[PDB]
Amino acid sequence: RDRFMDEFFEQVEEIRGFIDKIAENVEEVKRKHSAILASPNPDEKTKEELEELMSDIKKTANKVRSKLKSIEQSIEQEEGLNRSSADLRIRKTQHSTLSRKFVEVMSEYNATQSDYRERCKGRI
Repeated sequence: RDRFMDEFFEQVEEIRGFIDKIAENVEEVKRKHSAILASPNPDEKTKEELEELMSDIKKTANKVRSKLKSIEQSIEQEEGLNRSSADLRIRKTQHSTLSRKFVEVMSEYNATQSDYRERCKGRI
């Protein structure tokens, strides 16, 4: 039927949710960074929580990267047919859109980490 595509859109919403979870973790990382920097004697528990957040981000990102690569490989396999279709184009659009959102969140995270490392170094 249209099982392949209806299942594809469900996979799109899954990836979107993951990207949104990364975004949410990135904001919490920013909060922990501030708390650690504003504290006269930082709490080890807080540092541990920051570590788990970073770990969670890295893990969810690999899931996103992996699912997006899979979608792209599928698109290219289809293109090896030297032919196009409405579904192929729909999939190509969702892949570039999800990719854009993913790149934006990871870029924000990398900038947040670089900034924190700079402040920790410039410190004590």
